[PDB]
This record gives sequence, structure tokens and C-alpha cells, in this order.
Amino acid sequence: QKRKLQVGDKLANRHGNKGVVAKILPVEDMPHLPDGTPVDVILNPLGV
Amino acid sequence: LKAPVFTVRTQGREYGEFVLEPLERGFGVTLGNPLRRILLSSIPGTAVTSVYIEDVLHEFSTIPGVKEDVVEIILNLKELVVRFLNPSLQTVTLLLKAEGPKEVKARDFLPVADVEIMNPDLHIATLEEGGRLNMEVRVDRGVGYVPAEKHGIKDRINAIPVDAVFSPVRRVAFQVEDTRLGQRTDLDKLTLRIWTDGSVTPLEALNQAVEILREHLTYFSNPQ
Amino acid sequence: SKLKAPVFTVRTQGREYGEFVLEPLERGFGVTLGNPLRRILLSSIPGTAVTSVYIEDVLHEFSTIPGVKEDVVEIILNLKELVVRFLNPSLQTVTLLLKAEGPKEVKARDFLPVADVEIMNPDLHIATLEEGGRLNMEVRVDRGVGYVPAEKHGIKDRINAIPVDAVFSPVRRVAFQVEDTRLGQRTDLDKLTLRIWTDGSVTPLEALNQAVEILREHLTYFSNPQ
Amino acid sequence: YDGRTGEPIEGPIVVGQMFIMKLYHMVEDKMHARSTGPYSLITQQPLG
Amino acid sequence: VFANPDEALLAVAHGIVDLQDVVTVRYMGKRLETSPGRILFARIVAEAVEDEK
Ligand SMILES: [Mg+2]
Repeated sequence: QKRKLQVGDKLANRHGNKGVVAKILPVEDMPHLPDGTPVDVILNPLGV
Repeated sequence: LKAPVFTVRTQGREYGEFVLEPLERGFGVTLGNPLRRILLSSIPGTAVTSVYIEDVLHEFSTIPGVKEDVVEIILNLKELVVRFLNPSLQTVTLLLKAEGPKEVKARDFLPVADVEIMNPDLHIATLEEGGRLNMEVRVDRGVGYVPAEKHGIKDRINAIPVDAVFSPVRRVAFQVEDTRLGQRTDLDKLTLRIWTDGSVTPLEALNQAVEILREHLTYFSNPQ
Repeated sequence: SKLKAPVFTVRTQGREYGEFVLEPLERGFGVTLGNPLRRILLSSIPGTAVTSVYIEDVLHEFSTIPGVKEDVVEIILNLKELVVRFLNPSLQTVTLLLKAEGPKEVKARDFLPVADVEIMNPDLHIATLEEGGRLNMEVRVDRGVGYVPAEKHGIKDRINAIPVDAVFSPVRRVAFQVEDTRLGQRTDLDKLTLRIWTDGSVTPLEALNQAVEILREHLTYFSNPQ
Repeated sequence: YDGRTGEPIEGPIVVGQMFIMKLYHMVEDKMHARSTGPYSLITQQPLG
Repeated sequence: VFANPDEALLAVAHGIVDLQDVVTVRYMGKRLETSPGRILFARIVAEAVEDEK
């Protein structure tokens, strides 16, 4: 089977920050740069 | 405030700038944002939906004489841009027959009436001598993003469904500048920037988005 | 497989509050429609407001008058609560005259009547006078939209007149809500609720109809390039 | 900019590029439910 | 100087003042000297319990 990312999957970086995916948003809902480029991931600053 | 002037600047069939000025204070965001939301989500286009390759049973296999596997080949077919010249056309099937050694591009598809390929130089596969590729690609017309699990379209037994990304719009941004008219000084100047794939022009996409918003405004008419 | 047309229901009590519901909608269209209408409702609905006041024997805004409980600030704050409707479409600005003698309570109905001008809240309290109290006041009322501070327009009809903040907008508050709904096998649909507060000069249903027409008119400007 | 409203966030936000991994623990392999089923030999209690 | 919480919050929507700026607002018959955001917090509690006093 071919598995795509879904709500409940676990992600991490190399510095020990981990968490499960809780929400998937359509592209027009994401924050974007003034040139129209949207971001991919939103991380909480309260974990730092 | 007097009716604004509309200006259009276009670069080919893929980029365009649309300017509306002067506007009242705050109306640039009021008009710009809803158009951007509609443009990025509700504009119809075309996408590859199902592929059949001769002597291939599923997508987790390889083909003798071909450098790429079926998964990589399908990833290349999701970048194909097909333009229907007839508004009544809903589905077409493109045929390809090749023998190595050669690099097969999107221009190797057989010609079809009222169908145009917008990126003929798109690489598809690399054939070594002794390799063959005989495939049929089905292109549908639709709106939005539809995973292969939802439609499950197969024209024959061994066909492989493909995830469809129908939207022809690539990127949208809008600018708000500070203009003035005589004594009034806090007026807005609005510019819309639209990027498309070429099957639909930015001016065509803008007109279709304005009609979608106008249609929705009639829903506030009859209170039940 | 396009979605069916949604249903528009209303729940209005009195002339100052109403709730409006539209469902079902496509995914993300509750935000697409709620935000523009909210911005238009708070800045574009025509209305009337007080722009200047002249009081006899009063120099500046921070003083106090002998013989009346209220100071100059409180009287001005009460004038900003006054709701007045023009009955003449050509009428642009009017002045209201008030003369009072203590020890009565001055009300909004104590203003001298003006033709084609109506007071919507005649029971509004203005000031309280005592024995030996005088109040000679002149109030100027204009037409406009939005909210304009006093120091911006700076309107003074005569000498020693005090400009006041102009609360033109009849709409007092807007709040909209978006909820997830379902229709058979479709589960990402939208339901939009729109709640409007008004001062009574225009009904909340009237304000919504005007806001929709303003947005529709601006959409026809994408018509004739250059 | 906010995609839902078109208005900016009130303060500048830290934006950049980061390397993120998808871990072996997926919700697809972990969700389970039961009404009735096999029982133990001696204690006659449900299995685990 | 604002006559009620609605006027102060309408000025915020027009960008005249911020929620952290200290102003004069009339509320519940008293002339308070606070920010619009503290007046906003008071309305959150009042509507949740449906008893202003
Ligand atoms: Mg595409």
C-alpha cells in the first residue's frame, strides 16, 4: 500500500521537536508571503 | 468616488496583471481577498486520471528496457498540461507507441482533434535499445483535488487510477497601494497578479471567478 | 455534481437585532462571504451623526456649567447617542435648537421640531437642571458613513463651537460564525450565521441588503479594460 | 498575511526552511476496536 | 473619550486606536480610564454568564 500523510501521523526534526498532525488546511487558508507563496507547516512557539 | 478605471497587462497565456483604481479606503482587501480564495479553489481545469501500460499489472513494477519504474512515470504524467478546444468535450484518451533507444517527451503523443499539449518538452521516460512503451492516458475535466481512492477510474482491467489536481491556477497575489484624488488622500489602488499553466489564461480565470462570486450573492434574496 | 442552492432563513426580533443563516455551502465559502460583508457593514452604510455643538457661555470642552449636574463632556457624550433620520433625500444638514429652564430634566423631545427630520429615541436623557439653570444649545447634524474623529473634520459653524466625533454608521456590531455541516456523503460543507446589531434607524435586514448591493456594484468594475 | 481575511498578522513572524521527518508510528497501524471475540482457556477472559 | 463600549470597538475596527491604548470609556454609568481590550474582556464574561451586573 502507498501511504499519504494524514491526521494522526507523527513528525519530528533533528533537534527533538515532535508532534502528530492534527489539521490539514486548504491552500487558500494558509498564511502566505506578500508575493503569494503559502507556507507548508505551522509550529507553535510555546514548545521552544 | 467616481467609477474606477480597469487596466490589463498580459505576458503570454500564463501571466497577467489587473489594476483597479481609485477605490475607497479598505476596499482593496474587501475585493482582493475573496477573488484570491475563489481563484485558488474553484476554477475548472483538466487532469490525468487513469493510465494503462501494456504488460503492466500494477504500479509497483518495472518495465524491461526502461530506466524509470511505473511510480516515477506516473509522477511525470501529473505534470502534463492538456487544453480542450471544445467546451463540450469532457474526456479524451491519448495514445503513445515508442521503441528505444530514445527519450520520449510529451510531443510523442498522437495528435487528437480539439486537443492541444501545452508543454511538449516534458520528459516522460528513457528508453534503452530493446525497450518498448505502449500506453493509453485518459484526461478528464473537473474541479478541485480528487484522490485516486475517491474516483477509482479504470477504463480496463489493468488500468491504474491517478490522483487528479484539476486546478489550472498556479499562484495568486494582490497588492494595495496608496493613491489620491484631489483633496481625498486615503484611497486604495488594487493590483491582482495571476499565474496559470496556460490551458486557461489569467484573464479567463479572473472572469470566471467574478461570476462565481456574483452568483453566490443572489442567495441572500429570498428569506424563507 | 454541482451543489444545490442553499436556503436563506431569518430570525429577527424588533428593529435592532437579527440573525441570518445560509446553508449548505461549499468548503471555505463561509469565510469567503462573511469577511467582505462584515467589512462593508461597518464602513459603508449611510447614516447621520452630530458633528458640532454650540453652548452659550461655554468656552472649551473640559469646563463645567453652573446650574447643571453634568459637565461639558457628559453632555457631548449624550449627544453622540442621538439617532435622527432625514425624511428628505435632498436634505443634507440641519441644526437643532434647544432652550430649557431649571429644574427640569432635558430630553431629546425638548428639541424644537424640524420638518422632514425625525427623532428615533425621544426619551434619551440629555441633562439635569436645577433652580437658576440655563442651557442654550445648538446642534449640527450631517450625513456620512463610517466613523470620523472630531479633529479630522474639525467642523465649527461659529466661534467657540466644539467639534464632536461623528458616529455615522447605523450598524453597531457585526459577528459571523461558520460551522461544519454534512449532506449525505459530503462532509466538508459550510453553514454561515450572520448576526447584526443596529441603532434602529435602519433595520438589520435593510443593512444586509445594502451591503450586498454595494459588493455587487463593485464587481461590475471588472468590465471594460482601458 | 492571513489567508482567511487578507489582513496581515499584527507582528512580524519568523519564517524559514526546515528539515522534517515522517516517523514509523502511524495511526493506521494503531487504531483497534472490539465488541466480542476470542476468550482465554482457563480464566475464560478476553485475550489481549 | 467614548460614550459606550460599542463606539470604542468601532474605532478599533477603523484603526484609530489599538486594544492596548489607554483611553476614556463610559461603561455601566461610570467614566473608566482603561484600554479597549480590557473593556472587551469584560464583555466576554458578561455575555457568557448572561448577567452584566
Ligand atoms: Mg494540473
